[PDB]
Amino acid sequence: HMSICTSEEWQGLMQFTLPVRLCKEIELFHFDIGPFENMWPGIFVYMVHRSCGTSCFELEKLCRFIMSVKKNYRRVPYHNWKHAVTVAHCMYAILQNNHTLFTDLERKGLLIACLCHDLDHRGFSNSYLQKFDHPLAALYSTSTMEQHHFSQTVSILQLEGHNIFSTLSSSEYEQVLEIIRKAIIATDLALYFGNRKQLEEMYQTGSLNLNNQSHRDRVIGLMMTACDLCSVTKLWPVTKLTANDIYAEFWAEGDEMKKLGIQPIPMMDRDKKDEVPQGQLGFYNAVAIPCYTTLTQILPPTEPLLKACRDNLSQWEKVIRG
Ligand SMILES: O=C1c2cccc3cccc(c23)C(=O)N1CCc1n[nH]c(=S)n1-c1ccccc1
Ligand SMILES: [Mg+2]
Ligand SMILES: [Zn+2]
Repeated sequence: HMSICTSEEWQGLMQFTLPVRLCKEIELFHFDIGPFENMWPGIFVYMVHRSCGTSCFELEKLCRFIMSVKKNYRRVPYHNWKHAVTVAHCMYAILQNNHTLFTDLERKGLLIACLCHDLDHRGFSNSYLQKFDHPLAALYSTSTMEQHHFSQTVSILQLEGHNIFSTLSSSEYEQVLEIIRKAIIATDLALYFGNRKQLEEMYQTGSLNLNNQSHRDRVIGLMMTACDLCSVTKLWPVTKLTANDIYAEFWAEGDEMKKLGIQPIPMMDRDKKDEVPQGQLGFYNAVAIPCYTTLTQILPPTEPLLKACRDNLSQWEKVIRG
């Protein structure tokens, strides 16, 4: 039950070359992929080749994976193909600015994870699936969709000529799958709040340590959160357009709850558009600012994400003042 990409799709990606005026600007954290839709698969190829190397994966296998991943994202307002690449980009930028801090296997795994991290998203949250006993909620009682997103990733790997990790040893093959499983489960915001508070307490008391494996998972978790909300780190007008995509997805989920007769949460209620500014202002103070605050403390090169998130909070404060 997986959509296989066509032969022309992946062939055309192999022959794609990134224009030189973009080479410079893909390295910048604030980079917006939005205006280059046709170039997204090739932008993921480029980022892989720059981070891990031109001989990292077999180009033929890699272009099948990417284009099959694209075909298994749905046409929903926010959690879609665009989002996957935007998240992969933010990781690339982070990884590029802290390169030798991570392994080849970790660099390999996290970009692959970011591209697959919302595979086959239906536009619905964990709470919606659990409340109306959806089959996927019966299968995965906690972090529902995220487990499915890992399970979808593993299925693409298992397709014919798609397994980019084939050439790793069976030991490294199961290492990088645990990196991918862990990184994709971390994208559930329900986990972020636990993760961040720990890292701050670890940081402030001086006990945070990167050769400590338990801590690598927590730092990778925060990076995966940092990337998943990177729409709040782009230039003001871009961040405002991505916000509309998000609410459109929340409001469709609202409509489904109103059909069954249940008042949704304000964030998912299209009649409470007035409060949205107070909703963003809250999200930045309670989630986003604290996220990049702790990320920049661990990885000082990731500061531009904190700066852009603050600059957008200012804009959200000006919105409320009229
Ligand atoms: O839920 C998300 C959200 C989830 C996942 C990725 C996101 C990326 C960017 C912005 C948002 C999100 C975002 O803005 N909101 C919440 C915004 C919001 N609108 N109304 C209320 S209330 N809130 C809110 C949610 C959490 C904390 C504070 C406010
Ligand atoms: Mg998700
Ligand atoms: Zn996501």
